[PDB]
Amino acid sequence: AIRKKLVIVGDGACGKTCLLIVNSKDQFPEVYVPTVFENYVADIEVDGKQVELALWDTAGQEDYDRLRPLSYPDTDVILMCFSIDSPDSLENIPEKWTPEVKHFCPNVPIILVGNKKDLRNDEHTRRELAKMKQEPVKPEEGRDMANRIGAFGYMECSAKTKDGVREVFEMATRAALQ
Amino acid sequence: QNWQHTVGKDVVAGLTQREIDRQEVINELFVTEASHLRTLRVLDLIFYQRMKKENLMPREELARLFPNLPELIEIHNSWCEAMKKLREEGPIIKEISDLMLARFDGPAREELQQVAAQFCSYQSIALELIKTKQRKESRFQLFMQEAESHPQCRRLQLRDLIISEMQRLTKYPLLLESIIKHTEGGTSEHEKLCRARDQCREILKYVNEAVKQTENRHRLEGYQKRLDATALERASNPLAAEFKSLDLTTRKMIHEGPLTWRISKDKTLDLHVLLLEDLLVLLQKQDEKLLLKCTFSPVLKLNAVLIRSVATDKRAFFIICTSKLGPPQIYELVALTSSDKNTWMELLEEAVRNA
Repeated sequence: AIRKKLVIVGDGACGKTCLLIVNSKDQFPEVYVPTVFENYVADIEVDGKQVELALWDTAGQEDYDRLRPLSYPDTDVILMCFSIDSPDSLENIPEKWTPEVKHFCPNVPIILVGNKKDLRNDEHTRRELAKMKQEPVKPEEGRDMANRIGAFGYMECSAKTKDGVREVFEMATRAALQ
Repeated sequence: QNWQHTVGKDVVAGLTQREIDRQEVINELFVTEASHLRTLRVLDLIFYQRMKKENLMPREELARLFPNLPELIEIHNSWCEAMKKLREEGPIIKEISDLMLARFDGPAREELQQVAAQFCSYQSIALELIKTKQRKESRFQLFMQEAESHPQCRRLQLRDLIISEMQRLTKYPLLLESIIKHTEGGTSEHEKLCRARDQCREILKYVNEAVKQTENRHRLEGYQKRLDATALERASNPLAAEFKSLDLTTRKMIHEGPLTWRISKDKTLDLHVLLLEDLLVLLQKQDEKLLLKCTFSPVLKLNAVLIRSVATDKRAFFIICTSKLGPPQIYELVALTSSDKNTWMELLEEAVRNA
């Protein structure tokens, strides 16, 4: 069996847990959205290869600088998230999450994911940001960040609609195999 | 699956959306507590008890891998039984803050943080040892692949499963925050859940600090062995001679990492620097040795420096000695990135204020 390890990193409530739930289930939590995602092995196929992809959440670990690294050893691929509806989350990619991921996982492929893509055109969202002289992150901004951090690839999805979720993990699995 | 569709099938039709959402979050907490207990019992049955009874490693190494597994199990099992006791009195859970405070507040907090810290603090070290052992000892590698092939490991390895205590602890504030969200405010119930959540964060801060100091100690012990203070016992300046017997083991580490030393006329030095409580130590990595060598001192006392960010260079920063004995010495140091410079500055300034 080809066994690979994935750890998802990023700011809190940029929907890490929710992203992992829809992928592993192939469905968005309809009646109730869980807070808890346990360490879980997803079966995923790419380029003709069956892969056991171990999924690790870090939701809850954002404030504990010495509990976080515990999840890092033996990682095969890092899913670094920001939320398109929070340009704060994006500035935090170069500022917090990549120096940390590059320190504890040297040479491990990183894929950059902008979640909540379904909020680039939300009117309610647009207003809130225009308050603090901000706006939903543009595709080129996410792709430019992706080039600057030396990411394997850049991806966007919406956990709500499921759009891009499958492809997110497909990409992450190819990166793990590289 | 779901609270709605199982327990309280006839009794869901009466409640508000907020009381449903509240029942769902309580149920998820209950269910994931049973699920954590089941994982801890995998660790016990498949790994710990067999490793012990079959003598796969010395008791002393085993005690450092599973220091207190039975106490960890009971800390969760008793909380779990109390959960079961509440579920019995009716499928709609009423007040839950007492049950929370009975785990995360007062003596119950002290116990839980003690036990969780004992279990986790040394774990990263113990797992490196098990990696080495797996690689060097075929009976141990065989045992590990035999054990890990058990259906209850759910295709995960010991090193995947053993981290669940720490991961479980980080869930509690999230779960509580989510119970608070669907609790009618102005209630004592709300006020006590808020207390319990604030106490969990404190417990996590405690476990964080425990892993930190245990790892840091072990790191420093290893650096001391590699520490070479040859060129300093005779040296070139008495600004350096007192650190001929440095001993990194008597100090506490705040930070560490690679820095570039812009020392001369387009001449640099790749260093490994340790930010200790009292001292900033500059070391040269030969490959498997750490060199204390001088001209500049390699050790800077933090009480007698200032930190200045460089105007034109977003990666660099200055460390200026303020001691009248210690000539016009500015140390120019370059961080990896601008972000690296940020955190290096923030910690240097903090440490200096406290020095």
